[PDB]
Amino acid sequence: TTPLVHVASVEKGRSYEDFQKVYNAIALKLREDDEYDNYIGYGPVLVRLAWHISGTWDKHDNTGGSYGGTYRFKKEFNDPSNAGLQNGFKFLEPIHKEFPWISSGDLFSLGGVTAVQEMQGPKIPWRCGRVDTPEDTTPDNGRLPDADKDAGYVRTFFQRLNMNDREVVALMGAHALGKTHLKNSGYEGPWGAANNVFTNEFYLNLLNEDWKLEKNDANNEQWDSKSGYMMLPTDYSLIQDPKYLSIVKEYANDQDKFFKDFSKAFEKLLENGITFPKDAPSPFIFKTLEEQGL
Amino acid sequence: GSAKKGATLFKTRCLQCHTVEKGGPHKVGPNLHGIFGRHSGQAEGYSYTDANIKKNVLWDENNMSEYLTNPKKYIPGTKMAFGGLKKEKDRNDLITYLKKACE
Ligand code: HEC
Ligand code: HEM
Repeated sequence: TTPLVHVASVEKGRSYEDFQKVYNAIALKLREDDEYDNYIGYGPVLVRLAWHISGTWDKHDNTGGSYGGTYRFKKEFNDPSNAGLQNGFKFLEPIHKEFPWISSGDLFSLGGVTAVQEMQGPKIPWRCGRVDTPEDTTPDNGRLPDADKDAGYVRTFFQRLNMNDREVVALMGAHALGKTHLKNSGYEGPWGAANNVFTNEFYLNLLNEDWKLEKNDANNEQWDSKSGYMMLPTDYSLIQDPKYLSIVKEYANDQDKFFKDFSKAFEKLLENGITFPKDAPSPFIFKTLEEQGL
Repeated sequence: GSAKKGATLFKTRCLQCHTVEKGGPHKVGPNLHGIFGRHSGQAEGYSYTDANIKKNVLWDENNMSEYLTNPKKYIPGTKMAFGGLKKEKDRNDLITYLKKACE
């Protein structure tokens, strides 16, 4: 029968401008509720939501993926590796009421694109057309990664999303943003110092800090640097794999490059599993609040 | 502005990288004690990007506020990883706090 086919369908006569408006709403609100999480803002959490809703994809049968906006069903919503994202869901329900035409899938991803651009990351082309799908399309819990693993679980977990080594190392640089919260996941601390602005700190920290493995209070082990940062097993594993390590060095050295691979990957991540007819509009590049005088 | 507010803004947005107490230890960022009245790039035994040194501006509540709005626009090449405070109150509230904390 072959896998399922998910054709992107533009929302009835909407266009860039209709979508630049959604961005602006999201963008502004990130400017407005800036107290969240000790002033980190809603940035990190929205980029994490973007990733989780997309990370359920399975290229073998094409199930999961951003398409269906199924994170909105309890099954998915309640997946334990999804702890803490309710905070991201709430932040956009308002905006959803404002624009009830956009699908759930189009909102969760546009949101991560806004947060990256709004935190000064690179521009991320984006496309619309995700369509909402019945409660039955909800992926079972468990398609998302474990933190407590090594380079090899990582390399393989990612072949399921169809990503290579360079794409996996680039994606991980997103670990420059936010931190881990012990109540959410058993780990605690930030990867770096600028938790809300997008740079390549992730990679300089990985290689310039002095990491020591230790146990947190949740009783898990993590790598702590004297400077107050932490690295999860899966992050550290990036410098123990000879092959991951040369991409990590590239990136610590050249932000533009990182910036270019990340954008290519992040978008590839968000569009996985979706077929765009040859008549759909070219991907959009949205303007920031800065670029609009704000 | 309010210096109780500025205080939480500083604890929330600057503290991860900077101390204000005297003798205070540099972190990612320099110890900010006696910032105001000094030239940019002078803290001792802290390594600054040449960019922070070569801009040499006296830190007065005014050039300081332009800086916080957008650290990379102000001192391109700076390595301080901050997006900036887009809100005047915030800027007021913080500076005022700093004014007082970095005496
Ligand atoms: C890291 C994530 C930081 C955050 C968040 C904040 N600061 Fe920062 N600061 C940081 C660095 C690494 C540096 C030096 C940069 C360089 O290019 O060398 C700075 C520098 C400053 C300065 C200038 C110091 C001087 O000229 O001697 C000031 C006045 C300053 N930082 C203040 C400041 C405030 C008020 C912050 C939050 C609102 C803030 N910093 C965040 C590292 C980091
Ligand atoms: C091996 C794969 C990965 C693992 C095991 C993993 C694990 C984690 C964990 C355990 C946390 C902290 C959760 C919390 O306490 O809230 C986290 C946070 C986060 N993750 Fe990852 N991650 C992976 C890949 C990614 C990717 C590919 C991206 C993005 C493009 C991403 C983006 C983020 C961000 C932005 C945060 C911070 C969220 C916040 O501040 O609330 N992660 N990750």
